[PDB]
Amino acid sequence: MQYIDGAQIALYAFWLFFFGLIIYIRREDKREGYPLESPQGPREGWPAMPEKKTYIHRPT
Amino acid sequence: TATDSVQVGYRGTGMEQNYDHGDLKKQFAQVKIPTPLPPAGESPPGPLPWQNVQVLNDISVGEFNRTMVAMSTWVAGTGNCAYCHNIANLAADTLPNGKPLYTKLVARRMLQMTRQINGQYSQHVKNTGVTCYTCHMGKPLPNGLWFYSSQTDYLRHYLDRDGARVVTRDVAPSNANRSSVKQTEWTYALMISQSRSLGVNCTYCHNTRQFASWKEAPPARVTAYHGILMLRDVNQNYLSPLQPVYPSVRLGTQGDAPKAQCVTCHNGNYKPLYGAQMVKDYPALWGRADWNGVPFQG
Amino acid sequence: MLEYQNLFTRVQVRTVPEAGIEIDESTGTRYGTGTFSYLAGKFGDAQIGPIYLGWAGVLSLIFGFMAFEIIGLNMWASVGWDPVEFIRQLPWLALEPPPPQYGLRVPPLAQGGWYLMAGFFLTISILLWWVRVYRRARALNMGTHLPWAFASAIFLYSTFFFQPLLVGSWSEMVPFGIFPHLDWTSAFSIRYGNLYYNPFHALSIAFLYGSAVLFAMHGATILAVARLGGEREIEQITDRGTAAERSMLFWRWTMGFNATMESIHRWSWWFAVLTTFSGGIGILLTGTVVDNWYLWGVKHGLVAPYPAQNTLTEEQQQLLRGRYQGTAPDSFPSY
Amino acid sequence: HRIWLMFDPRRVMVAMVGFLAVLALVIHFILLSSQRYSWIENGTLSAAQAPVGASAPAAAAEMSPLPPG
Amino acid sequence: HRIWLMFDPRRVMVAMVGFLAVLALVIHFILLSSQRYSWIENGTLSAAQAPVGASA
Amino acid sequence: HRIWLMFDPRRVMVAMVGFLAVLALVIHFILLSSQRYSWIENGTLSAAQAPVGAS
Amino acid sequence: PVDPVTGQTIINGEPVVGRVFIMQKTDGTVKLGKWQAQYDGEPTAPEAANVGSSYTVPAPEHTRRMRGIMIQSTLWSIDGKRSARERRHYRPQTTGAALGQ
Amino acid sequence: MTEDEARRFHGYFVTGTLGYIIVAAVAHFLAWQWRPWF
Amino acid sequence: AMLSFEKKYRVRGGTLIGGDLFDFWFGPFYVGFFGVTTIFFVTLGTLLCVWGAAMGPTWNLWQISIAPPDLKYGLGLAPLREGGLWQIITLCALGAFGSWALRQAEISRKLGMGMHIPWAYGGAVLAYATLVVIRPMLLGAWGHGFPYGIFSHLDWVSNVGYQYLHFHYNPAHMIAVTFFFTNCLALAMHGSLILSVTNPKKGTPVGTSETENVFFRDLLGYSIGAIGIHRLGLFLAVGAAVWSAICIVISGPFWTKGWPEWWNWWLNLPI
Ligand SMILES: CCCCCCCCCCCCCC(=O)OC[C@H](COP(=O)(O)OCC(O)COP(=O)(O)OC[C@@H](COC(=O)CCCCCCCCCCCCC)OC(=O)CCCCCCCCCCCCC)OC(=O)CCCCCCCCCCCCC
Ligand SMILES: CCCCCCCCCCCCCC(=O)OC[C@H](COP(=O)(O)OCC(O)COP(=O)(O)OC[C@@H](COC(=O)CCCCCCCCCCCCC)OC(=O)CCCCCCCCCCCCC)OC(=O)CCCCCCCCCCCCC
Ligand code: BCL
Ligand code: BCL
Ligand SMILES: CC[C@H]1c2cc3[nH]c4c(c3C)C(=O)[C@H](C(=O)OC)c4c3nc(cc4[nH]c(cc(n2)[C@@H]1C)c(C(C)=O)c4C)[C@@H](C)[C@@H]3CCC(=O)OC/C=C(\C)CCC[C@H](C)CCC[C@H](C)CCCC(C)C
Ligand SMILES: CC[C@H]1c2cc3[nH]c4c(c3C)C(=O)[C@H](C(=O)OC)c4c3nc(cc4[nH]c(cc(n2)[C@@H]1C)c(C(C)=O)c4C)[C@@H](C)[C@@H]3CCC(=O)OC/C=C(\C)CCC[C@H](C)CCC[C@H](C)CCCC(C)C
Ligand SMILES: CC(C)=CCC/C(C)=C/CC/C(C)=C/CC/C(C)=C/CC/C(C)=C/CC/C(C)=C/CC/C(C)=C/CC/C(C)=C/CC1=C(C)C(=O)c2ccccc2C1=O
Ligand SMILES: CC(C)=CCC/C(C)=C\CC/C(C)=C/CC/C(C)=C\CC/C(C)=C\CC/C(C)=C\CC/C(C)=C/CC/C(C)=C/CC1=C(C)C(=O)c2ccccc2C1=O
Ligand SMILES: COC(C)(C)C/C=C/C(C)=C/C=C/C(C)=C/C=C/C(C)=C/C=C\C=C(C)\C=C\C=C(C)\C=C\C=C(C)\C=C\CC(C)(C)OC
Ligand SMILES: CCCCCCCCCCCCO[C@@H]1O[C@H](CO)[C@@H](O[C@H]2O[C@H](CO)[C@@H](O)[C@H](O)[C@H]2O)[C@H](O)[C@H]1O
Ligand SMILES: [Fe+3]
Repeated sequence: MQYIDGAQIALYAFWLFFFGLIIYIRREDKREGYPLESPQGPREGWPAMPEKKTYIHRPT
Repeated sequence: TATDSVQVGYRGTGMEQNYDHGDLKKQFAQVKIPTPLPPAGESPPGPLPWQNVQVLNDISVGEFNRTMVAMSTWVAGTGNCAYCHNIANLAADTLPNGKPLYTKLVARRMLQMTRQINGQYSQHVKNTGVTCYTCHMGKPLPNGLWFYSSQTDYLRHYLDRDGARVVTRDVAPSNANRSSVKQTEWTYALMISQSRSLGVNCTYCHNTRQFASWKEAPPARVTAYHGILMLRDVNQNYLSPLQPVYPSVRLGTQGDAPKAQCVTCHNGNYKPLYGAQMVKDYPALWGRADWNGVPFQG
Repeated sequence: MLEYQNLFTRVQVRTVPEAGIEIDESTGTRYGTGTFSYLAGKFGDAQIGPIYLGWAGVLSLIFGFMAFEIIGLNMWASVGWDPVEFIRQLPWLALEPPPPQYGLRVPPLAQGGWYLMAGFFLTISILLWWVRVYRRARALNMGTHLPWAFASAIFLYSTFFFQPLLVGSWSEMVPFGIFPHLDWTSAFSIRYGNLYYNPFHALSIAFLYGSAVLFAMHGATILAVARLGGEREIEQITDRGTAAERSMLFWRWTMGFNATMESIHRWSWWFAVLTTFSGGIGILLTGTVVDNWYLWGVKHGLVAPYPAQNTLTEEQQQLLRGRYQGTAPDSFPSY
Repeated sequence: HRIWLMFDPRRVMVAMVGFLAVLALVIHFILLSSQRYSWIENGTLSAAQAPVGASAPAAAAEMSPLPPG
Repeated sequence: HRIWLMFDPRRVMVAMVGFLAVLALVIHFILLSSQRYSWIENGTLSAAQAPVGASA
Repeated sequence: HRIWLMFDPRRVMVAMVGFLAVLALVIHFILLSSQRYSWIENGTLSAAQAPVGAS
Repeated sequence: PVDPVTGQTIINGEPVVGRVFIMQKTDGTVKLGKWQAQYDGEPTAPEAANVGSSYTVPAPEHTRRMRGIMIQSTLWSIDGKRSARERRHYRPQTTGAALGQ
Repeated sequence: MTEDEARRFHGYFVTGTLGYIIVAAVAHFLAWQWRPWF
Repeated sequence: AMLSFEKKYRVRGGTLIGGDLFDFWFGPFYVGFFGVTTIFFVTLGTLLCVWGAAMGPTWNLWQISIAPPDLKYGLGLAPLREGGLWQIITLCALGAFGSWALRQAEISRKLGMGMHIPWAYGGAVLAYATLVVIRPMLLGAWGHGFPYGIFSHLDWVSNVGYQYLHFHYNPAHMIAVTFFFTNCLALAMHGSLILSVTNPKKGTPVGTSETENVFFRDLLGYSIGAIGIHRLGLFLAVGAAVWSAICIVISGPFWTKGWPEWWNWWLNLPI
């Protein structure tokens, strides 16, 4: 329509993608040193803890 | 080194003019205005004793000689009738051998040109007109003389080109404006030349956040536009038609008459001669019936 | 007097040059054996080792050198073949795009044909170099992260071809020249109404500044824990030591949140890639969707108000209207 | 003479030569950039013909070196 | 004086020389940039001809 | 003398040659850039015809 | 309105104690509205470009070698070398038959 | 260190300072005669 | 809360100002004397910014603009409503940035790390101080600073750039732009290299430190070290800010003409 234009639509698509990306990178930021130590118990911020990741090592 | 800054826009916008103090002082000091001639306002009520005079017809006799002394000191030098006349016959348009006096013919056409500038283009030279001294500065050849070079020379904007706008007046593209980035570069070059001709920067006539806006720009921009129109008249109807009068050493490589630009009057200053007023005391050069309420005798 | 800042290395250790991990050499091979530079070894590694060359690399070199030769020879011809003027005026010389009136049709050779040839060859060599980067990555069983970051760079580069095609003229392309390509940058911003108000231009500026911020932070952090073995990030990722722990705790105590030794490189990768991706989007949107970014900003409430600096009368508004720029005069009139 | 046991004469001589050379270059270039002592161009003038800075000056009318604010 | 047992003479001497040099250069340059004491250009003027600031 | 004990003659001579060459080049170029002493263009003029700083 | 006896400002029929001033935001600024309203008070739209119907090829001596758009204001306005100025345009040409050779 | 060289250094530093100050006084008096600032 | 390994590192000592009073943690944040000072300056500056927004004609986030004073008040504290508020906010920002750097120095002195991070942040602080303190002082008015507004400071940048006709021709601006572009390129390369080694082709083991050097030697013929890439990134990122400060401080205080004309010296070389 008139107020909506392509630049605005593309900008909001980029905002959505950027927020999803920030969520993914914050998920990766908690792969080491979690869950947190608190008197109330284990703590996980948003986004929650990811699944355990293991690497591959060459045989001896 | 101290820098003299003049604020030309709203605070915080970045619209300022910077000047180096030392060179500004040296440049201002070196200007030397000729002293105004003492007025001559007691001529007798007699007819004009002039044989060949087609411009200075509405002027008295004593003020006529006053104007002649002023013209000599502004263009050729104090006294020095030999640059435009022969001493023997001041009414003669030709040399004793037979060759026409081209300097005198040019001076006549340029008396007409100065009157036209002062009268018809007040929107540029408001209350501060021009004399012969503004362009000539005591020399026969002024500054900023230009000739035909090539098609894309931006100085043609002051002769026969028209139109420099490139910015769209809409949010969306259409066929109303199809300006190229190259045309924008041409306008950029012309405006850089204008800025250097007045010794100012882009913010003197622009809020560069939108170059097309006139309401966000200082009033000088309006004045500048009139300076374009005046030039287009001067270069088209007064300087160029003088092609057949000049000797070949005066013309360009295409054999065309010299033309004027902004730096011809301004010489790198925001106002010619820093805004010196000189023509208010020389009514023969006025194009009006009054300059500042001071009436014109006639 | 001062603590060792890990800025320069005082004692270099030499050994036999490293030939390299065994890789397939059916289409290309390594050239050189590996020399050592002492000055280079002060700041980083010292080995100017062998370089691999294969199909894509050789083809990329040939096409890129052809583009470079075309550009240089046109620059040299523009000064009348004067070597002194060639060197003196080098930053001002350019290979210029075609005239605007040809649109997308092929231009004359001396008026933009060379420009299109050089651009085509440069594009082909850049794509072949992308293929070479991908193959060098996959020959060592590495992931293809570098190919897809180079792809973002190539996307921004290719918008300088696609936007002139979308607006419909090869004249809008970037000239090959040191100063003239800066001239094009300025004129592009001016023509489309203050590219500062392009939201994707602002986005890409944010990502460029953020790349500088992130690299300063990461470099300072790793240099600050290099005394603990922090520069060996692979082992700190697969076996987290005290250097990684201290790096995490510094930033957690500083700004309240932190990354890991591995995910800080994800942050860096995405900031650098987004710099060119959002910029390419912004360029593609200019002149096709939006022709005046300042007016788009006014429409979407981006522009701060200032007091009017001038007011125009009714006759002034008619008089001050100008004319859109047209063609240059092809005659020298006599008056 | 005990000052030299306090500062290494090598360091002092290096600093002294450097400072004195920089000062000489700066003074020569300040004089060369002036109007009265631009000796390469106007050094043949007599002391009476040499430029002198302006004394206490007078004012001007409707003439400003600076554009209006 | 006991101040030399409280302050290293080398440090104090170096700091004093540096501060004095910077101060002297600053004062000389301030005078050179002024109108009344621009001695390189107007040093031959007498005390009556030297410029004086206005009463503004 | 005894300066060569306090300063290495090799280092001093290299520094002196470099400084002298730079100073000579700077002086020659300053003179070449001037109006009175642009000897390549006006070197054939007599001392009465050479340009003088205006005053 | 001002009370003609006490010289007091009256607002909606009530006098005010004090010196009444009209409130305004910082330096009299007003929020912008529609983009089409940016041209209220600005000059009307510029006229259509002047485009030559036909084109005449100039002489080589009147043609620039350098095709950069901003070369006249960025370099030539500050460059004044004689040979460099000479190399700015193409040279005049003729034919062997016209030269009688 | 032995508190005697402290006295000796104090004498040397004091006489150097005094001479520097008096030479500055002569310079200021000369400048005052040439062009007074008050 | 605390990380799994955090507890053993939270000890006493390493502060520059204060003792056991300011040696605690508020949530994840460490609070010192400079943490308290940072909070004070941040709160005062932000509240004054909100007041400047309230005084202005709009609450729109993009259009809010707190402008510096007129040039006629040169180096004096202007009236609050005519640009003095901008000056007070500038003082608050200077205090807050200095406190942030000193608090970072305290934190690094407590974990046994080097002092690199505060000095790296000092480059950005120096660039800001050049923009609002050094350059306005050399030019002689506080009104030479930039306004505090998301898009109005872009307008200031545009107008200041066009004050020198063509700001691209500033040589120091060209060097700083090169530093920024090279920094972005190097950051992309380093992130890609580390990620590709620790996340290799699926099915293959995690690569070693020799793989990085071998890859970059195969591609470019030279591979900087693991420490070398971090040194280069620090140098590039900080040099970009330093050369930015140089480029802005020479425009006006030292050069007042158009920047293109500055290249006369190159065209007038005797050769
Ligand atoms: C020249 C022109 C181009 C110009 C511009 C160019 C821009 C390029 C952008 C590239 C983005 C990815 C960058 C990257 O990391 O690349 C490395 C990787 C190569 O890795 P490798 O060599 O295979 O190495 C293997 C392994 O080491 C990879 O591990 P690494 O850590 O590197 O990657 C982690 C993987 C993990 O994947 C998963 O967990 C699976 C699920 C991933 C998400 C799938 C859905 C995504 C959205 C779909 C709709 C997306 C719609 C937009 O993760 C990644 O590689 C990426 C992680 C996510 C990144 C952020 C996503 C945010 C999404 C927000 C959405 C909005 C929410 C409101 O390259 C890849 O292509 C990986 C993916 C390969 C599988 C194919 C995926 C696409 C299949 C469908 C299309 C098929 C072809 C037509
Ligand atoms: C952008 C993304 C956002 C994102 C926002 C959302 C996410 C936020 C995430 C933040 C990090 C993770 C969460 C976390 O751990 O937070 C720390 C804390 C738990 O701390 P802790 O683990 O128990 O550790 C505390 C420990 O250090 C013990 O501290 P203690 O309790 O002894 O006292 C420390 C402080 C506070 O002192 C008190 O007396 C507290 C109670 C009174 C507070 C007010 C006192 C002032 C007078 C009244 C003012 C108020 C009168 C009305 O003592 C200090 O010395 C520390 C503070 C600094 C002191 C120096 C500065 C003085 C001048 C300050 C001037 C400005 C402040 C007034 O957690 C909580 O409080 C949980 C709830 C979340 C709190 C933040 C909520 C913010 C809502 C914002 C809404 C609007 C958003 C736009
Ligand atoms: C007056 C000038 C205008 C302006 C006009 C433009 C224009 C026009 C553009 C930018 C763009 C950008 N501008 Mg700018 N910009 C201005 C003001 C600024 C300011 C500022 C402080 O004022 C900043 C920080 C920036 C910053 C930025 C960047 C974020 C962005 C470019 C990223 C980039 O180039 O990566 C560097 C990466 C690349 C160039 C990608 C291509 C690299 C290729 C692949 C390399 C090939 C090399 C080849 C093989 C080498 C050999 C060649 C030989 C000849 C053989 N702009 C003002 C408003 N700006 C761009 C953008 O994205 O805008 C949305 C853009 O096009
Ligand atoms: C018409 C306009 C001109 C122009 C005129 C100018 C002007 C004018 C300037 C620059 C400057 C710069 N220009 Mg330029 N420039 C133009 C075109 C370009 C183009 C391009 C065409 O692509 C590019 C790449 C650039 C590039 C650049 C950079 C070299 C530099 C900006 C970075 C910088 O200073 O960082 C330095 C970093 C900082 C100043 C930031 C410091 C941050 C502080 C410490 C605060 C952080 C905390 C904050 C308050 C709060 C955080 C809160 C939490 C989030 C909760 N310019 C055009 C041609 N350019 C600028 C410069 O050099 O500045 C020094 C500058 O002023
Ligand atoms: C995330 C975005 C950033 C980025 C990323 C990026 N660029 C990349 C990569 C990545 C991830 C690569 O993998 C790739 C690479 O290999 O980097 C080392 C590349 C690359 N980025 C490059 C440059 C580059 N990147 C830039 C920008 C950026 N790249 C962004 C900031 C820019 C800018 C700012 O404009 C430039 C100029 C290249 C170094 C490289 C791609 C190389 C390529 O495609 O080469 C093709 C080959 C040729 C053109 C051959 C040319 C030959 C010579 C240049 C000419 C002949 C010389 C002659 C032999 C001698 C000299 C002359 C004689 C007369 C003396
Ligand atoms: C080497 C120089 C580069 C760099 C590096 C760098 N930045 C750094 C660091 C480093 C090494 C940090 O460690 C430090 C940090 O802790 O990051 C998480 C920081 C940091 N770089 C930041 C931002 C930043 N850096 C920038 C630039 C750069 N930083 C350079 C390119 C920019 C640009 C270009 O604009 C920005 C916006 C912060 C995220 C952070 C510093 C945090 C800080 O100082 O916090 C204290 C202040 C607050 C919490 C709030 C503000 C308090 C003020 C009183 C409010 C008033 C502000 C004022 C009105 C300005 C408004 C400006 C308008 C234009 C909007
Ligand atoms: C010798 C030689 C060659 C030298 C050449 C060098 C040259 C020429 C340089 C230029 C010289 C000139 C003229 C430049 C000027 C430089 C200046 C002005 C120097 C400043 C000196 C300096 C060290 C900077 C800042 C000083 C500091 C760090 C101050 C801190 C003082 C202190 C410890 C007290 C704490 C109180 C503070 C900091 C106030 C803020 C504050 C306040 C005000 C509260 O009310 C409050 C209440 C409750 C909680 C917190 C706070 C709080 O944080
Ligand atoms: C008391 C006191 C103040 C003292 C402290 C010291 C002071 C004063 C502070 C610092 C000031 C100083 C000394 C600064 C001067 C620094 C100097 C001398 C200059 C250095 C200049 C320099 C090193 C080069 C210039 C850089 C330029 C212009 C171009 C860069 C080009 C470029 C892209 C290079 C990258 C090189 C390559 C091939 C890298 C790829 C590469 C990457 C990207 C990896 O991630 C990686 C990881 C692990 C293994 C291999 C690699 C690897 O090699
Ligand atoms: C010794 O001297 C010689 C001559 C032998 C060698 C010297 C060479 C020298 C000195 C060379 C100097 C080169 C310089 C200084 C180059 C400067 C380059 C710069 C600064 C370039 C900057 C930007 C240019 C850009 C972004 C150009 C982009 C171009 C594109 C995307 C073009 C694409 C074109 C295509 C795809 C064309 C396709 C062909 C079609 C399909 C249209 O065919 C009809
Ligand atoms: C092509 C020309 C050459 C281009 C390359 C030039 C390389 C050298 C310039 C980049 C490095 C300059 O080196 C610079 O040194 C100064 C000292 O002057 C350091 O110090 C500077 O910043 C710090 C940071 O707070 C301030 O405290 C300090 O007062 C300031 O001088 C900088 O942190 C460092 O970046
Ligand atoms: Fe790293």
